[PDB]
Amino acid sequence: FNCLGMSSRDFIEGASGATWVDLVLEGDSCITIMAADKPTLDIRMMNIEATNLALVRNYCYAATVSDVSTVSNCPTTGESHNTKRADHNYLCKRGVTDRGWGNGCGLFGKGSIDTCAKFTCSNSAAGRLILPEDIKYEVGVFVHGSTDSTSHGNYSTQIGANQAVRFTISPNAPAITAKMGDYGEVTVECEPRSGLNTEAYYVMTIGTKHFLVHREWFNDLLLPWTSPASTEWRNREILVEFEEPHATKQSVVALGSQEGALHQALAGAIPVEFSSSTLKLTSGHLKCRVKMEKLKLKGTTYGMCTEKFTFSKNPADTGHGTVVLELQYTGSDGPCKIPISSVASLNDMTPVGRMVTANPYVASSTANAKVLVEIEPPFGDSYIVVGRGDKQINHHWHKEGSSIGKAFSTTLKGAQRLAALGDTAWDFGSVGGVFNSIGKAVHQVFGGAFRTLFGGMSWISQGLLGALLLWMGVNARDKSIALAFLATGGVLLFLATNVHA
Amino acid sequence: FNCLGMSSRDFIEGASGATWVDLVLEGDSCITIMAADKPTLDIRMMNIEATNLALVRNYCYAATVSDVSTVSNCPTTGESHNTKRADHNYLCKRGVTDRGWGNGCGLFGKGSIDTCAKFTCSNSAAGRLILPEDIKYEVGVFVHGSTDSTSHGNYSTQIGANQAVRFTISPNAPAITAKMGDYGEVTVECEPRSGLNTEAYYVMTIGTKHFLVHREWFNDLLLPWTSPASTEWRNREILVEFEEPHATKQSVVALGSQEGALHQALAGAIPVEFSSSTLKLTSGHLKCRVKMEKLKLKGTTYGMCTEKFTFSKNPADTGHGTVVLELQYTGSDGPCKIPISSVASLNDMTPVGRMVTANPYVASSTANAKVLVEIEPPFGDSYIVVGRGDKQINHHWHKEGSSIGKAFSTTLKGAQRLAALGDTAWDFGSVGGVFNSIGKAVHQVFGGAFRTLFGGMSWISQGLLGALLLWMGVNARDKSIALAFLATGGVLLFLATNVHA
Amino acid sequence: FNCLGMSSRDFIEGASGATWVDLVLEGDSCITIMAADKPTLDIRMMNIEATNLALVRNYCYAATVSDVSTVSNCPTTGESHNTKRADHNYLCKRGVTDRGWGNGCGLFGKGSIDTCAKFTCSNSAAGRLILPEDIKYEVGVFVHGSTDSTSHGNYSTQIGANQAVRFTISPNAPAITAKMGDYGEVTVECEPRSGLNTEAYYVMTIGTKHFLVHREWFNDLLLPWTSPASTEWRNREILVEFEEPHATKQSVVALGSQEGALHQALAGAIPVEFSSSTLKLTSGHLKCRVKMEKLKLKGTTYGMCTEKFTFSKNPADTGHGTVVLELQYTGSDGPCKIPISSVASLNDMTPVGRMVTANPYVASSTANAKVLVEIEPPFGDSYIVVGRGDKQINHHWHKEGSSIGKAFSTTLKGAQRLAALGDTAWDFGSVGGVFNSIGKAVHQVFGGAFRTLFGGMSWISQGLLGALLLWMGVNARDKSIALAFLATGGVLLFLATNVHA
Amino acid sequence: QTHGESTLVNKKDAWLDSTKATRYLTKTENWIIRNPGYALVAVVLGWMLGSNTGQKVIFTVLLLLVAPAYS
Amino acid sequence: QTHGESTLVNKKDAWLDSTKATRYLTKTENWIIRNPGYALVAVVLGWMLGSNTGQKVIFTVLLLLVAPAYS
Amino acid sequence: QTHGESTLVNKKDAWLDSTKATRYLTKTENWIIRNPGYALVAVVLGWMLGSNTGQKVIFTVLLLLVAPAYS
Ligand SMILES: *[C@@H]1O[C@H](CO)[C@@H](O)[C@H](O)[C@H]1NC(C)=O
Ligand SMILES: *[C@@H]1O[C@H](CO)[C@@H](O)[C@H](O)[C@H]1NC(C)=O
Ligand SMILES: *[C@@H]1O[C@H](CO)[C@@H](O)[C@H](O)[C@H]1NC(C)=O
Repeated sequence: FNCLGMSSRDFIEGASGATWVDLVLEGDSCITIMAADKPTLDIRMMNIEATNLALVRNYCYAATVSDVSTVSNCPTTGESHNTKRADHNYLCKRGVTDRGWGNGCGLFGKGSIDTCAKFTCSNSAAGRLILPEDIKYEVGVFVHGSTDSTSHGNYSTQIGANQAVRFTISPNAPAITAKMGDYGEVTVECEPRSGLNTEAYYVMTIGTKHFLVHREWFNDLLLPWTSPASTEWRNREILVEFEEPHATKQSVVALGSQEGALHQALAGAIPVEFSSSTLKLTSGHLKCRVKMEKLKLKGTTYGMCTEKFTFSKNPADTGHGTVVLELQYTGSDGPCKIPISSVASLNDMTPVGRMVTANPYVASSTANAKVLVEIEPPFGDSYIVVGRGDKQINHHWHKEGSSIGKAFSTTLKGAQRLAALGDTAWDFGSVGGVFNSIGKAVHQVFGGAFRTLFGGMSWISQGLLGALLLWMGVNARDKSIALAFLATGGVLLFLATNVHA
Repeated sequence: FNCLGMSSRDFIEGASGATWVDLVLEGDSCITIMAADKPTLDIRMMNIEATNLALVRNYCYAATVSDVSTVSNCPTTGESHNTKRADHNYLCKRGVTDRGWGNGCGLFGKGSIDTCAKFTCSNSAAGRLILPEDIKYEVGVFVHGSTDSTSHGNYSTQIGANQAVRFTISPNAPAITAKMGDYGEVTVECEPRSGLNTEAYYVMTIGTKHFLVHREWFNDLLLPWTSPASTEWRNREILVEFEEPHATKQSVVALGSQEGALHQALAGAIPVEFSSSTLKLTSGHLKCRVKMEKLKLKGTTYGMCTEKFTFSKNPADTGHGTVVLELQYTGSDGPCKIPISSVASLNDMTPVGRMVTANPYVASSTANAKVLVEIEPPFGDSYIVVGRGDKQINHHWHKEGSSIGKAFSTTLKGAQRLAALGDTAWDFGSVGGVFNSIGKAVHQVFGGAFRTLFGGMSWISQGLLGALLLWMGVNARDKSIALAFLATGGVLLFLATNVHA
Repeated sequence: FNCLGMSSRDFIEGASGATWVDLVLEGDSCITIMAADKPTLDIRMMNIEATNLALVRNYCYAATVSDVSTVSNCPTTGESHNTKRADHNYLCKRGVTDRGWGNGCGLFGKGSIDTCAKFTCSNSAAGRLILPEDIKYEVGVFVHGSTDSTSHGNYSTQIGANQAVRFTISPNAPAITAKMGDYGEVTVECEPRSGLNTEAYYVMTIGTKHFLVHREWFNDLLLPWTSPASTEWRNREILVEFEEPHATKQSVVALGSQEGALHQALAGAIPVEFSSSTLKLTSGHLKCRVKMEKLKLKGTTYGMCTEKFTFSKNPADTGHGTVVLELQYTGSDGPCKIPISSVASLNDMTPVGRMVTANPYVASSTANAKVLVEIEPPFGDSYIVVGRGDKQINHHWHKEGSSIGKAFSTTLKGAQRLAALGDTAWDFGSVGGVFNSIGKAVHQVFGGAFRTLFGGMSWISQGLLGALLLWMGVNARDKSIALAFLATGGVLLFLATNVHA
Repeated sequence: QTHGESTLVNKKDAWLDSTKATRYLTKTENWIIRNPGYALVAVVLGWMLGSNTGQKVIFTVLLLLVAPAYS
Repeated sequence: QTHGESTLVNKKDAWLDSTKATRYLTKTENWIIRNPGYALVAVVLGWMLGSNTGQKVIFTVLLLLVAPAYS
Repeated sequence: QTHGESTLVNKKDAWLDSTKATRYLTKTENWIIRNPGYALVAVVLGWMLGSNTGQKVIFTVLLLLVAPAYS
């Protein structure tokens, strides 16, 4: 959908020869495509929705113990067996006491003892598994045309203008052709099944809060767990402890609710929203290959507007190097093209900054029509000239940063994307694939070993291992092993710092 | 009280010509004192009682959060500075959220947001300290007279017969002398305040359960704590989580509880009984000195009996090397002393085995009377002979043990006692001398350094460090350094294995 | 009782200066005590009788499964947890099967299944523990006198003649004196508690046959075993086999009765007699110390016989070097002493061979009486001369063998006794000498390590180890290790060949 | 933070005595089972910078203990 | 056992992100402050065993990290 | 698991006295008869595995005993 007010924004240039573009389209991020002649596209994945989740295990984090009975025997006879052990829901643990003539036994030594405790679980942290055949990515596609600032985001008005259409990408419908009134039709051939790895994530519910935990972590919890639709609990001796072996009566006390321990254990879990068996989370990615073959700019171009232009909202930087401004057209000339450009100086009127909005025009024929325009001025001092002649609204603008700084920032963002996506990052912004295919293959080969050797290790441990590798490689003898150790240590340090810890 | 049926029992023999003997008097470890001619004395510290405790902190394991309100500011327009920050009992945290024209702001960027939440704590885990003056011990002393096995452990019949009394030791009453029927007056002059150090222990009340935790551990807890009788919670952001910075809204959630985390954190805490502000713990130790100058025998005037002794209860082994048997006197000759002794064989009948119950005597003049007798047979086969002539009754006993095995077991028990008690262990069963004082001084000067170096180290860490020290010492070139490292590693390994984990 | 026609009968000659000797009283191995002047008596313990046994573990060997039901779960759905698992006596085991579209599941793969079968035990082998106090050895003492051959074996006649008497030796009365009509009193000082190591033996009952098995073996069996007075079985999966995992149903069949397997497993188990909870085994040894201080002669007042003696039955050898003959008296001169001796030659008439039945006589005054006389002639030709003059009746005996052969035979017998007893064999015939004491001490020291190092090896494994030790010793370099290995290997095969297998 | 073994003499058991041999090892063993591929990394790191064989073993075991219990 | 950083690509924060830099270090620092006497022990053990200065520093820091986080 | 010879002094015969010389040999002899081809393997391995002549014989007999009685 619209990229306005999005923290993460990336721009992909569209080659004239290339007809299709491959992009990750990661969640909570907006990808804007700036083609040469075709109108600019910006696609944002809203959320991932799943349905019909099935239980796997029901961990208990709060136990109740009552009705304690104790049976003891003389030291010589075997271990005592309490009559309540036959009944289930009774946690029974044997033990040993000391018996004497005062206690009633005929011999001294380590007498046996057995106790029972009615075990009842109040609430359980049920876990659920997401089937890959149920996830439904929701993807929005937008074309920058004539949009009001208040309407730039209202889906009803945009779909009324046939500019923005939301479609749900599912394994049963991996390809959707988005139809637009005049810009043509844009087709996406996204692959939903490979996007979210539903085979390595559960949905753990702790009361009202829901999470998204890993396969291995949820199966290694040290809590009394039961199979779905099963009354009998397993491993009940964790929440229940026996204080001291007492021959007359042993006291059984249950530990407090482990709800806080679970929340502290969910350090890296991704909270989700669960309601009416409808999962709705936003994190994740879907590798889409957007085909811009049928996407065309409008053939008809209107004449330049002649009436005075007023800034409804002054030009404000979005932080991505693009300037968003809103123009209110005082006159009523019907559809006309706004004469807006970004120039280095008033001497030379040749535009220097590419326009994100494709041919901004005043679609409405009514007076005081508002049109939102986005520009990408060049670095340094610049002028945003709106209109021409005696009515031009000259507005100075200074854009911080330089080309080298932008290059370094883009390299850092690409490195972060590669670290946060693995091999799929080589498929971002790829049109040819002549060199990205071998790059993707070698990245898969390296990543398999990297996840095998290191896997789920904390950032501090990764940083320490990287520092150790650097220290032992700077003193290494052979150049090849030294270079390999230096590269591995650099990767570990980058991953440790990428967490921003 | 009676050492019968006790997990740990200690036998010490008083030195001839020594009026007093010093003993550490471990909790739940009944100690038996045998002298050359004084009646057998067994002393057991039943429990420790403390009253009028004072609070130190109030940690919170359960918190309730409501009245969540937030204020947001435009990007680059300063922080929100919510008005509730000065309002107490309101937890506020400042975050950054992206703001755009869609959210109603004028500019674009990370606009600061401050969310304040009403922090109300439902349940507090109050901690208390023990006043050194209010802690009073409870020591029970017993003299091994003649009592029935059924009445041997019953206190009412013993206090009626003046064979056992309960007296309390307090800082202002260190020396208490207890009078008995005819055995004399046993003087117990001990230092109560120097026995258990209350300057390093706290009483923590988590709901209903109570514990005795360290002062250093209790002050390092990461929980919202307040001073007693105050509602100002400090460091209270641990139990409250701010979900996600959203425009003009930020829902906050608190962790459900922390009882489970606390109970799991109290690994080695010592549970105690707390009721009506009257602490009652059965553990601890109390360095004690008992003066037996006024202790004297009873019934030495009576001669030997002239009737048949029948074993009403078959002899049983206590497991500490002493046999316990019950004798029934068939005749009616009034008070008389039983001529029972342990001999190596029937042909020699030379008394070789010491007798714990010194000078047994039939108390009542009834025709049928039952007397409990405890003996310490020598290693190997032995006979328990009662009298001479055709009226004697013999019993065979074959205790399983050896002199070398006894020495090894005694050395192991002494090492465990030294590890558990520390410096005060050198005063156990010591009547004085230069050896004990020098040993105690050396043990103190080494244990201070040992505790400073290894204060909170776990058994596993201690074992690993001991193994590393041994492996370093075996490779050490210097003899003295190698010997020191070997000794330190051996001590660490023994201490780790003493935990038996 | 009497020892006529009994194998493993070891004669013992007491020292003339001493009056008491120590015996071992093997199981069904009588020992005859030959004193210098006192009448010769033989004591043989008949059986070890115990009572009041207590259950320890009730093993099962006859399973019976029924009511088999199964529950199948689809893949990626969870475990099955058959509802009958809540009830006890229902063995359940979870398995994995193959699921498909035809099986009714949605997504096919590796499903889950569990099966519940009602496990009931029909026949249970119950083990019992023998209390050390309850065992009461039965010892019979017989004094050789005028006994007819027919009446020699009859116990009622000996009671009437007041020669033999049965007394029970128990730990409650280890020393018991025997009553004789005219031979005085015999006092024995046996040690029953140390005789049979009842701590390491059980009484296993399999059907109607009872066996005395080791402690370690009985606790290491692999069968469904339950604690005494406990309905809940434990480790039930041994006797139940789940054959075919099928989604529709799973076949559960119980294995056959393990009664034969136990009998095949009881290789060296000692069968015993059980009736009314009274164990009765004839094996075992009871160390004793028999005192003949009050043992005196009978018949010395009688004069010599006048009539002629006719051999009622021909003399017969015993196999231990002694001769048993029966003499018939023709006249009637009242109680008279039989003149009978063994002479090397008839020209000397000097008794050379001692007589086992000391002081033979004819108690009855009937005209014809039968008297059994047992002699111990020397090696070679010997003449049994009765009377003198014309009434002398002669008989020739040839004791085949030699002194050296008898020396080797008794050395081998002593070696077998040492192997079958251990240290108690050094108490056989000892009078408390220093040599025997140090021998027993060193034997205990060596045997502790010998049993610890070689605990439960079979006879063939012992032989193989001994052969390997011999081969290594004969090729060893150092003399000490060579001789040690030679001695150990010799002991090993002596033990291996002792069982005669 | 765990309380640890109390310095007071207590012949009986503490609040948690059954888990005395598991509290310090369950996390390490579960982490080692979780990602067993790290085991060879410690071995090769010890063999690389280890001057002595005993030193190599010490470094390997120290790394295998540091990695599960982070810091 | 903590969940750790998720393998999913999350632009937002996880359940606990403020304590991301403290959950792995507060326990170690609190243990070190509790008994600072151990600090010299690890230092001397590393210094007297390492054949090189870098090796000695590595061993010192490795032991000082092993001690707080048991196993 | 067989019970083995009892430590109690017994001049009588045990439960299975006849089979005392066969329980430990019948299985081995049946196996070696049923599988005569292993004998050459055992002797070859014994000859190769040792240098001394006696060591070779010991190896051969030990392997020939091991094979029928697994583990
Ligand atoms: C979009 O515009 C329509 C018509 O003005 C209005 O009803 C609707 O509420 C707007 N959308 C939102 C989210 O307010
Ligand atoms: C102790 O003795 C008194 C009187 O003999 C009796 O009432 C009481 O029940 C006894 N208590 C115990 C515990 O035996
Ligand atoms: C033994 O003597 C009794 C007389 O008490 C007699 O009845 C019996 O037949 C005799 N023989 C045997 C073998 O018991």
